[PDB]
Amino acid sequence: ALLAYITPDYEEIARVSVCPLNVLTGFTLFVEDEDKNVNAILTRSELEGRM
Amino acid sequence: NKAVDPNINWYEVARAMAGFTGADVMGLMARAARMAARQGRHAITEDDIYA
Amino acid sequence: AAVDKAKVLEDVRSIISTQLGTELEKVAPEAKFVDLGADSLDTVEIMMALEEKFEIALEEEGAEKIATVQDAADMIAAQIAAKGN
Amino acid sequence: AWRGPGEVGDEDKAVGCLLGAAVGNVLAAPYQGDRHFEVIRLRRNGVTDFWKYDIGAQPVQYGQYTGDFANLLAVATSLSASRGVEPAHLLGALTRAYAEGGSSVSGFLPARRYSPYDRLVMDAVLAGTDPLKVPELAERYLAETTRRHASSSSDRPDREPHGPSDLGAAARAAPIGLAYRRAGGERLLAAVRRSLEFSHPTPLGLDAAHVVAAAAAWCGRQQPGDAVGATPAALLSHLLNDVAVTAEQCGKLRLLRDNLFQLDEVTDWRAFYAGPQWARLTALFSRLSFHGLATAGSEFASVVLLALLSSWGRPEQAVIVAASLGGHAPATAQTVGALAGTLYGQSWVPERWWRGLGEGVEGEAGREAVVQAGRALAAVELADGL
Amino acid sequence: ELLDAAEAKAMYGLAINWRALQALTQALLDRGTITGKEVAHILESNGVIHFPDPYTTGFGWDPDGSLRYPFKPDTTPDLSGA
Amino acid sequence: TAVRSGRQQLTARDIYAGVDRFTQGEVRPSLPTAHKLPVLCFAAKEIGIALVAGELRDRYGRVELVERVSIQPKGRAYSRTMFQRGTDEEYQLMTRGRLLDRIRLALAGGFAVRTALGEETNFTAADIKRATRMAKKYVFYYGFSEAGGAGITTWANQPYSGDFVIGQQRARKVVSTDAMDAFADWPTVSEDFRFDAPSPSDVTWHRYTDEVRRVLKGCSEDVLGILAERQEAMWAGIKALSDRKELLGSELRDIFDAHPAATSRDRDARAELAAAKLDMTIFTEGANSRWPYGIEWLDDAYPKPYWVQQQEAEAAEAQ
Repeated sequence: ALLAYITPDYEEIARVSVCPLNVLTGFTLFVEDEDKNVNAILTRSELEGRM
Repeated sequence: NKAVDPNINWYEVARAMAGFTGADVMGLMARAARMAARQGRHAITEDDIYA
Repeated sequence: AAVDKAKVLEDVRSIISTQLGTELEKVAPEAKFVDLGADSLDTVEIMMALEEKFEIALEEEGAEKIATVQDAADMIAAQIAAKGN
Repeated sequence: AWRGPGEVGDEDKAVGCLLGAAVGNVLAAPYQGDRHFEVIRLRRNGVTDFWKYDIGAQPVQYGQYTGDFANLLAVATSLSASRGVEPAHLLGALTRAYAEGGSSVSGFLPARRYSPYDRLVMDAVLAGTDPLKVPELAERYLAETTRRHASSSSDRPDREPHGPSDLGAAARAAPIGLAYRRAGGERLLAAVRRSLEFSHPTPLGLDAAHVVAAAAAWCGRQQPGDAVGATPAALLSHLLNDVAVTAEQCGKLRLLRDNLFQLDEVTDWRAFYAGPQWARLTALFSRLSFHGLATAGSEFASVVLLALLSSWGRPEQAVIVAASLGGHAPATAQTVGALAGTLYGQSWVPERWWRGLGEGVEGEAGREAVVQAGRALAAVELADGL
Repeated sequence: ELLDAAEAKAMYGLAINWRALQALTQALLDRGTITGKEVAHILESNGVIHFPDPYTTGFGWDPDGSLRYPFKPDTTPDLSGA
Repeated sequence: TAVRSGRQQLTARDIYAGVDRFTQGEVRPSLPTAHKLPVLCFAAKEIGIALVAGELRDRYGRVELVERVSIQPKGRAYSRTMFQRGTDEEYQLMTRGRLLDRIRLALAGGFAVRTALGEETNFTAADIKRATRMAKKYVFYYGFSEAGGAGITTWANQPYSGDFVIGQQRARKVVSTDAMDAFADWPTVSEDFRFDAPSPSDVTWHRYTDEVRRVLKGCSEDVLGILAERQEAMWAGIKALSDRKELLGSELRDIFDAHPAATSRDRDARAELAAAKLDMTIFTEGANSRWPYGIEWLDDAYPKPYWVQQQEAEAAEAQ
């Protein structure tokens, strides 16, 4: 969550949950901007930020 | 029609639901009522929808 | 049982303030009930209101040792966690 | 580092103050809302010439400025007419520079790009709402936007905090500062508070415009000569000691003071954008602004002062840096050019920017009208309040 | 080398935002779930440092083993008795 | 469409809309005006393809003229570039220059998006997927390359017939670059007379894929040089595309003629032509074309073939 917050032009955080459904991992709900890069566009900045 | 909390920003929630059809929305509100029951409420909140 | 202690503390502060007369600001976590000037019987009435609001049984042994708002919220949150079992 | 003309007349200072805002707003017009890393890759040779192929929502034509410089020009003309700040005539000139054409669909579809809060304020004062009840119609969304921020932390412009703490208060306060330059500081503060009485009544917007106007005043007073008056540290110390009262404004200005390296003279902008100096500048700009968007008044004024003082002695480099910083690029470059014009007269504006201003859609008559507004700003007298 | 650059940038961000990371960890432990506004409020109240760029260019790991872009560059066994 | 337009059947735009309504069925909603990313990408790719098509129509003349560029999503796609299909008998035979021009036209869209944004995108993925297949057909099957010194490799993947497809998805009509692809190719159809050759070893596969990389690098550098020298025309075309959505190849030719190249860029603008070359590695370029081929581990894995020893003894150390 912290490194998704401090990365510019990233998908923004809606929620962050620790062990949802008693599942031994967390879950961050990321919301995309469909009007920004439709369903077809990926840039190197977005890919490296995702990495 | 059903019972939901009135202080819900349905736009922000619909922004989080990027890429959905309408029956998907319907079923998501149904399971949001299920999460409201899990948390112990009769009304649906945006927290319940995100859950 | 993963009790939201922030929510519990906020509602505990609201109950304390509501009973006494102060605003939500004056009811701070570290504040002692003695500072707020709730008498002995008034502190007991506040514990009763907390029981009524949270619909739980307060841990009797240890109610003589509820000093801070943080202590009241911590005992309450422990009871909310222990209720589900 | 002192330009050249060590003594600049008041006529040249005020015409430069108008023209620097003009060239900054025209140069940085297509980069509104873009980030700095996107801008330095779109314009790999640097933002040194006016762009002709804006493809955005409202494509700005070649040589055309936006609504921010329209408001600055309206403020300058109304102040020159009234010999001070009178909110009624100020809003009359603002609306006269606003209702210049469009499509009444009735949001009126303004000819130039406008801030959302600026458009809302002008529509409210054109819709019969009195220009003193700010929260009556200015809390449309805004407070509801804060209530909607409860489950999202976006850097999207739709979630930027546009309101009474916007940057439009400080974007147009440079003419007020240059007019109230020799009339003292307290009267300048009163003039600024009179100027923002209808749009930005918050202490944050007041402090932002106060910092900007005071800097403009100071710049007008000192001359580009010896470093006794030509010192960014002295400007920051004066602003902190006399103008900065609020906590966030104070902290941003000290964060500027601590840092603020001086940028070297830059020739190859492609090599500069991949350099440690630009890396440090972007790091400081990201410390002073959230994700490259300085929507808040304190962040905007700190960014403007960073772009002006980090390239001290090279106003063209300052304007280009403020244009390439992205975010609120046209308003930031307009304020940086206005401060650089209150410092140096009409001699540092390159002939490429002169010809681009003249050959655009807002050219010839528009450029000489900007020059005449500068002449009236130099020639207006106030006698410490009139 | 791309994975190494991404890992170096991730460790750099988590290292420069150590206090905000610890506060967010404690908040997640206390609350279980958390929203975007509370995340933003915690990180901004704990003095977070943002990335100027979303690119991992210049980040990496040195051959000796040290990090890259950490402000350093810029753009016999015992044989006793028994 | 002419009736709904409120006029008679003038101009070619209504005819093109009528063709598009049944070749690329339906009309999707347009690209959003919020954010400058998708309007820039799905204009830059088609502007660059049309620009490279015009530039290859110059000098060589093999590339057909551009009919129109759409960038209004009409079914299963967001943007298009239509090519004025030349007469038949020009498609009944694939030439080396024609295949090189087709590889360049494939790479053009992705490299134009990269030149516009100053950034690599995923728009190069489809172009790379098409251009690699075309380059493999260039090097192996048709034998247009210089692999081995005359271009004849020891292995080639001859295409098979469509009669083995079975499923045969009924797209129908339109007929895209299939008209240039299957017309010159002669498939197998008879399994009794299918020649596939022994699969080449890893070393000769390294050499042949290096030849494929050389072809791709040359075409990519030519495309990047064209798009670097015609940045002003590309940007003017992008602005016209964003302003008018659909646009014809005629008006694109007027725009590109109105914004010509700036003769010699000399400096600063010359730095766009410079460093537009790729840094991709050609392994067998110079001295690495005898036996190690720039591989430091080959001598630790392969025990020095007999013809390699003949090359190093009869030719080398005996001149």
